Amino acid sequence: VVGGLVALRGAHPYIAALYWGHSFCAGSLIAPCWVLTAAHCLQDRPAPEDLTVVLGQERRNHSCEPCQTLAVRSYRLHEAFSPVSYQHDLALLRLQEDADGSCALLSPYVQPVCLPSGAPSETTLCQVAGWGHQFEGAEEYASFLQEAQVPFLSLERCSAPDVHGSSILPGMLCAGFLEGGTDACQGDSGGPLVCEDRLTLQGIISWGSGCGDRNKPGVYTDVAYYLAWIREHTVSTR
Ligand SMILES: *[C@@H]1O[C@H](CO)[C@@H](O[C@@H]2O[C@H](CO)[C@@H](O[C@H]3O[C@H](CO)[C@@H](O)[C@H](O)[C@@H]3O)[C@H](O)[C@H]2NC(C)=O)[C@H](O)[C@H]1NC(C)=O
Repeated sequence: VVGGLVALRGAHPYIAALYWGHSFCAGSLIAPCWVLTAAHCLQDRPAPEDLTVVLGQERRNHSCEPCQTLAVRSYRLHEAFSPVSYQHDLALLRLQEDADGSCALLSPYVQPVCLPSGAPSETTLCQVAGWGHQFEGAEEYASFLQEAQVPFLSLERCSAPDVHGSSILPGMLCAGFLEGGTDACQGDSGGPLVCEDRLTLQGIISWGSGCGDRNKPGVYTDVAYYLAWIREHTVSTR
């Protein structure tokens, strides 16, 4: 996150850290057993046994008193996810219940975030959070989680020829300052864009041109657009 701030412990208790191989992504816990992220993150289609999800984590790849480490049962990328257009950039993970029957154990550090209903949030208080780059082409991802306030943007305004033009396709959503300076960056993807009335996951950190460049707001998967997709993909192993 560029132009952001170190967050308090538990500031974003719905953020998920995804680790596999020599790879990393973020995600958003939407229910005790369910995590939402970007499709591009898991492009490489790792076997689900290879994934580790860490909940309630303050620092990238650090153990912590309230950290929770779960396996993954199964997961699904959106069938139509395009790595040309970046359209339909989301994926849904079903976590693995521990030997008692529980997935995420709710705590002050580990908490799902409601989905929207898309009935729709012009210029509310919206925060983005992540462990990604603190500036474009930084050398390492952040250690402590970062947060930034970032305003929603109209499609009209975002699709303007000198902003993002016709790159912005249905299922996408812009959020950022046209003047630049604050934004998501590489390493923030899968992670939450959250807005308030009530706290709801409006966006999934997806793509962008640079990080917080003038007339280049971050693009996000429009969660509300995919509510049906999400419902109909809640099948799981037993
Ligand atoms: C930091 O990133 C690491 C990836 O580089 C990640 O390593 C993973 O950690 C878990 C242990 O929690 C391992 O899981 C399995 O290990 C043995 C079986 O061999 C079992 O006893 C365990 O129950 C479990 O099934 C993963 O194998 C390991 N993955 C890799 C790729 O090495 C860490 O979890 C990350 N740590 C934090 C705190 O974020």
